[PDB]
Amino acid sequence: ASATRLIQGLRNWASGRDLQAKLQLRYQEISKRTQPPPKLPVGPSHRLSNNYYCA
Amino acid sequence: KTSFGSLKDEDRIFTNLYGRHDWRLKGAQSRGDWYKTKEILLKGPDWILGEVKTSGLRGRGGAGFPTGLKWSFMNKPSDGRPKYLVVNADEGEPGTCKDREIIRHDPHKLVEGCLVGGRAMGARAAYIYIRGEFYNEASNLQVAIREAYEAGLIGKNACGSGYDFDVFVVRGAGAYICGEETALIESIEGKQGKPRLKPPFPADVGVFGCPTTVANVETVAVSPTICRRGGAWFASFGRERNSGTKLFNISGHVNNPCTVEEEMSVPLKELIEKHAGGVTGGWDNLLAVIPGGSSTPLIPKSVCETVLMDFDALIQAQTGLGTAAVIVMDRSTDIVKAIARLIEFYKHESCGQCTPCREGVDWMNKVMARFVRGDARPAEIDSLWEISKQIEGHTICALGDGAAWPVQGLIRHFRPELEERMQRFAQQHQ
Ligand SMILES: NC(=O)C1=CN([C@@H]2O[C@H](COP(=O)(O)OP(=O)(O)OC[C@H]3O[C@@H](n4cnc5c(N)ncnc54)[C@H](O)[C@@H]3O)[C@@H](O)[C@H]2O)C=CC1
Ligand SMILES: Cc1cc2nc3c(=O)[nH]c(=O)nc-3n(C[C@H](O)[C@H](O)[C@H](O)COP(=O)(O)O)c2cc1C
Ligand code: SF4
Repeated sequence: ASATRLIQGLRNWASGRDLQAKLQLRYQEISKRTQPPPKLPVGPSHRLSNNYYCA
Repeated sequence: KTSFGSLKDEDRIFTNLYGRHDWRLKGAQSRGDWYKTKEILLKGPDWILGEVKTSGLRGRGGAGFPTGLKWSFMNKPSDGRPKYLVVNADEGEPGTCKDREIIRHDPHKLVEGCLVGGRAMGARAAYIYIRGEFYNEASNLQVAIREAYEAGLIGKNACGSGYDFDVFVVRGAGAYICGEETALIESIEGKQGKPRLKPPFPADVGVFGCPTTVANVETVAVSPTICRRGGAWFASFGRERNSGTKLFNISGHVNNPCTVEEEMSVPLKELIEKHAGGVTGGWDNLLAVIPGGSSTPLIPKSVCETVLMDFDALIQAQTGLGTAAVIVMDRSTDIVKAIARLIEFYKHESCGQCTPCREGVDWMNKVMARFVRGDARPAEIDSLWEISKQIEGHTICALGDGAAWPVQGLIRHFRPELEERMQRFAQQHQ
C-alpha cells in the first residue's frame, strides 16, 4: 500500500487482477489490540427458581 | 346446627379463667372440679377412652390428632416399664397464652385431668413440663397440687380408688423447641431439648424409654368435664370431626385483646367483632390475620369474611387451625417486617439439630431481612418459595414446617406488595 502507481499498474497488469482492492498485507483496517472489557452472557441454568438439576 | 358461636356460660368448660374466683381447692370444688372423680376412676380406662373417643376431642396442642385415639395407644399390658402421662405446658408459641391462663386460674382442673387421663392410659405419674418463664404460674400450680395431695385426691390411693398417681412439675429453661413432645421428653431427661425422630412414637419409647403420652394443658383440663358431662355433650358443639369448645387468644391490632372460650366452628369475624371489640379502625381496616398462632400461614381480609375457626375450615383455606390464636394485623401494618420478625423468632428458637431447619431458617431470615428493605430482585421470591419447599417436610419435627409456612403465606397472599417494595427500593436507590 506504499507502492508507486507505476509499479502498482505493472503489478495489476501482470497478475491480471485488481490487487490494491484486496491486499494480503494488513493495515489499520484490522481490529484494535486493546479492546473494551466484555460482559459475557450466562446460560439457561443461571436461574434462582425452577432450576432443579434432576429436571 | 349450622351457625356456631354465642356460647353460653353454662356450657363453658373453663369457668374461672379470668381470675375472678378462687383458683384454690375450695374455689374449684364450688365450680365443679373434683366431683365424683372416684366414680370415673373406678369405671376403668375403657369407659374413659370411650367417652373421649365419642366426644371428638382432637389435640389442643395444635395439630389436632384425635386425643382418644392417641390415648388408646397406651391401652396395652405393661412390659415391665412404667407408663407416663406428660402434660405439655410449655406454650412458647407467639399469639398463644391460654395455657398460662389454665394453669394460673384453673389448676385443679388440670390436676384432675392429669389423674383421669393417667387412669385412662394406665400411667404411673404425670410430669407437667411447665414453661420456665411461667414461674408464678408454676408455684401457683404447685400450691394447688399441695392442696390436692393434702386432701388425698392424688398420691397414695388417689381419690379413694385404690389407684396411685403422682403429679410432677418440671420447669422449663427458656426454649421454645422444648414444647415439641420429643424435645420435651429430652428436656425432662436432662439433655438438650432436641426433637427425636418418629417412630418410636412416645407410646412405645417416650420419657425414660417408657410408654408416654404427651398431651396439651387444654386437652387434659377438659377431660374430667368430658367424663362427667358426657361425650355427646362435647360432640354437640362444633361440626363433625371439629367437636368441642376451644380457648381463643385474640391479640394484635384489636380493640380488646382477650382470652375467651368459644364454640369450635365459630366464624372469625363474629369472634373478633364480639369478644375483641373489633379491629382497630373497624373490620374494614383489616389487612391480614394470622389465624392460629405464628406457625399457621396468614389469611387476608377477603378470606377472613366467611372463614370458620376450626381445623377443617382452615385447612380448606390453605392455612391451619394450630393453637387457635388470632393475631390481627390492620392496614397500617408493615406485614413484611412482621413476618420477617416471625422468621427471626423461628431462627432464634430452633435447636440446630438437622440440616434444613438449622441452615434454611437462618437463610430465610437473611432473605426476609433483605425483603423488608427491598434489597433484592423478584427472582428471589420464588427462590424463597422453593427454599420453604426444601424445609417443609424434610425436617425432624414441625418447626421447619412452622418456619416455612408463614413465608409461604406472606408470598402467596402478598407477592405484589413484596414486588412493589423491592422496585421502590430499586428506584430510590438506583
Ligand atoms: N401449642 C403450641 O404452643 C404449639 C403448637 N404447635 C403445633 O404443633 C404441631 C406440630 O406438632 P407434631 O406433633 O409434630 O404434629 P403431628 O404430625 O405429629 O402429630 C400430633 C400428635 O399426634 C401424634 N401422632 C400422630 N400420628 C401418630 C401415630 N401414627 N402414632 C402415634 N402418635 C401419632 C404425635 O405423636 C403427636 O403427639 C403443628 O400443627 C402446630 O400447630 C406448634 C408450635 C407451638
Ligand atoms: C416446634 C413445636 C413446638 C411445640 N410447642 C408446643 C407447646 O409449647 N405446647 C403444646 O401443648 N404443644 C406444642 N407442640 C405440639 C406438640 O408436639 C404436641 O402436638 C402437643 O403438645 C400434644 O399433642 P396433643 O395436642 O394431641 O395432645 C409443639 C410442636 C412443635 C413442632
Ligand atoms: S428441624 Fe429445627 S426444630 Fe426440628 S429437630 Fe431440626 S433443628 Fe430441631
